[PDB]
Amino acid sequence: MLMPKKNRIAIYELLFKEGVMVAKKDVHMPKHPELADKNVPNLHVMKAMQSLKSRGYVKEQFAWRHFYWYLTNEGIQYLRDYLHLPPEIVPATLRRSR
Amino acid sequence: LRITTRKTPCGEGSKTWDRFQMRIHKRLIDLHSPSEIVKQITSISIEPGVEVEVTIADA
Amino acid sequence: QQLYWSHPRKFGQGSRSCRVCSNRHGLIRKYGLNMCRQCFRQYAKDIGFIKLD
Amino acid sequence: YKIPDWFLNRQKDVKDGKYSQVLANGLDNKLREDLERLKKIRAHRGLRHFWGLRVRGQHTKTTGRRGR
Amino acid sequence: VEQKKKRTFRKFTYRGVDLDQLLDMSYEQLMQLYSARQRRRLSRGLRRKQHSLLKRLRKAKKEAPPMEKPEVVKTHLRDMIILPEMVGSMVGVYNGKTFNQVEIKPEMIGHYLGEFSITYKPVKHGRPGIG
Amino acid sequence: KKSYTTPKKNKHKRKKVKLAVLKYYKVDENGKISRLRRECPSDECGAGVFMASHFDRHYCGKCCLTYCFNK
Amino acid sequence: MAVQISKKRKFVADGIFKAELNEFLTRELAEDGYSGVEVRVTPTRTEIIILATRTQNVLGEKGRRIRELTAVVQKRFGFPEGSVELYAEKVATRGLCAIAQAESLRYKLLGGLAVRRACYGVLRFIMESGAKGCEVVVSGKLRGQRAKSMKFVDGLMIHSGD
RNA sequence: AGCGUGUGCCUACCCUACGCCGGCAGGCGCGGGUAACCCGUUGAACCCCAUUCGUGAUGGGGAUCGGGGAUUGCAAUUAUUCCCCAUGAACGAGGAAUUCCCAGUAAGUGCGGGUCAUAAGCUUGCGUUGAUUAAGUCCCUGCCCUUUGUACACACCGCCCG
RNA sequence: AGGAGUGGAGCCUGCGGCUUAAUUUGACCAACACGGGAAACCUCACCCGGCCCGGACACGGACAGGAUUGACAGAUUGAU
Repeated sequence: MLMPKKNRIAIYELLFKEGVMVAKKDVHMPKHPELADKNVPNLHVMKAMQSLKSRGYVKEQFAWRHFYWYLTNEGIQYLRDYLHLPPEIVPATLRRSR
Repeated sequence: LRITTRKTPCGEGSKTWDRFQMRIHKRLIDLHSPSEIVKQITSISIEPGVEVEVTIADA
Repeated sequence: QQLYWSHPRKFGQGSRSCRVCSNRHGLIRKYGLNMCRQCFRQYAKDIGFIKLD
Repeated sequence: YKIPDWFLNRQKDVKDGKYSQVLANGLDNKLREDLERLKKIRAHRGLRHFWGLRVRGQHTKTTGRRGR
Repeated sequence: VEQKKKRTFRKFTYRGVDLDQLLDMSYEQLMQLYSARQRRRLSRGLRRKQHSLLKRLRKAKKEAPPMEKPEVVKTHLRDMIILPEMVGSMVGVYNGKTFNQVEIKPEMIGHYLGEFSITYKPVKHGRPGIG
Repeated sequence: KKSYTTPKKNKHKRKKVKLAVLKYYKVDENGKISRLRRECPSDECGAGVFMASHFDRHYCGKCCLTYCFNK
Repeated sequence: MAVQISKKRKFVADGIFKAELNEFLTRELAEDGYSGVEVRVTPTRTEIIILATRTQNVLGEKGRRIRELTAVVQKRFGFPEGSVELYAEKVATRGLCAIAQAESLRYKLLGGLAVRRACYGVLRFIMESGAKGCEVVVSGKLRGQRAKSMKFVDGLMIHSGD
């Protein structure tokens, strides 16, 4: 650690549910409000997404002191097997935009 | 709203400034009638980006 | 690891930060700025202002 | 004669234990003691006094001249 | 300490009371003796881990041989009111690099530690340069 | 700005000695389990962990600011 | 859910939302022929009209990209859930859209192509589409490690007054 | 008298009426203000009216410096700021030089905003009182146009001789 | 043609020089109360001490009597 094994899940599961993450650039955040609820007292979101990004599986924008991580197809496959989920579930979104 | 600030980043050269201004406008029309037909007709028939605030009572 | 990482910042020029990247030096507060004077100029066209005088 | 304590020169001189009012030739004698005291302990004060430099927070870079 | 007539005897008792009374007083009675800036530091503060200093002073003072002063307790803290209980100890006070040691007198009470250790060379000159 | 000048000490992190593991449970006959020192009594402790046999000091390592007996 | 900020501060906070978005989008939709936005709050709903020339690449297959963008704004500015509603728009007459014309020239150049022939090609399009005149500048290096400037101008221009 | 400004903002914070206590700094109890709504009919200074001082480095000037009291802060020492008593210097219209200004203008005089946890001799705006002198010229300094001369074009800060 | 000043005096502040363990630094009509720069800490770039990794990712090694993590007290330490 680098970070606990609980706090990994709570980021990787939350990303899978919205299909997108966002956060701010700070190192004095006390519990990280604004989801992941009160169990990330440090970097952890930024630090775990960066390692994930190194191995592809996500894209990253940055604009006016705010990250924006966009999950991709390759990471959906990874996260699906990594978290032992059904062979066809995406709860992030799935409908045609009109 | 006035903002009077430097025109030069990293001040050098002849000392210059720049006046910016924003002008807001307020005006209000007082009606006395049933609150239904007001709140019906008010929120519709507005083309531009102009704000409206309805009040229950003031007088 | 450590038992400290921080010390009181509650007022002064270090407990507020401006929105360039967390830049400073260029003390700013005005009418709810939190916005850097160099970039304020670049947002003269953008909305908040149009120059008229 | 009921002139208030705050209206005096000295309130609790220091190490004498009372409110006092000091007049002409005793003033100088009292004054010279407090100088001597602050070099006795040798605080920052007495050193600045003995060197002939400003006691209070003041710049001496452009202030003074006697010299030039 | 080797002085006389600076806090007891003929000539000088510390604002009408000897050192001996001060040591038995609480801070409460002591601060009401006129020295305005002191009173802020006590009434607001009330020990923000000055604990580390004040135990070492009493401790070292105790264990040290009679008619001999202790070694030193060192500080980077240049701020703390000199007090009657502190007297007789020897304290080194950090400047920017150097721990200038000082003996504490009963005549220094009320002052800070940092007034008795300087942090610059007094100055010499010079010979004006070129430009 | 300029490059670091030589030290004459620096050492980072201790290697946290490579002790032999679990001899904390003693077996002399079965099914009996001969426990040594008491297992930790707090509600937040699970009481499956041992307390330190550290005599003249008696301390739960699961705790990290509290519960230090010494006799 | 209250109260509510001063009327002076009401306009400043709107301006900050209008501006931040307009640079957020420009760093993602650059290749899709971005050209601006036009925001509108409407009764119990937000509209964010995302103007770009080619709505095709903005939409994506099964509307994935538009879904990403709506979910972002829903978390970032802390909007009440489901209030945000995006819409797209295609502009007609693309040579009066300076912002898009400049950012198209960028990818033509960064694609690896000569400067003179590129500047001419963009020029006649913005002239053809309708325009009194037009201008292009390219300031920086080329053919060595001292900088220069290259102006390409046709038609009318103004520089002074309101 | 005027331009403004004010808590619900950044992360801990506003502007203040009124009552009470204190010489003062200040403390304390209550109430309003999202503001043509409350502070604020902004009951400001110079100015105006009546006493006192008397040509005296004077009661002009307030530098230096001792002691004491408050406020901000996690912390005030090399004095954060503010207040009270005491101390009472240079300075009595300023060389060679030099800056700026043409009508509500110069000058005198106060106020708001900016930075701000505490704090303007600064800067940016605003009111109030309000002159003398000019209605010109190329003398100096400099600039625009033509003509002329040039060994100059790194352009007279140039170039070049013994 | 004139009006009010500056240069003179005391004080504030910026700049040079000198000093210093450090006295951080840009700028020389078109620099010099200028860098919103009125610095207690913060700011902070400087100087002197102490701690931390927030060295991704890849490959190899280590490795479930185990890779590894943290800590009371005592000593040490400005320091809990």
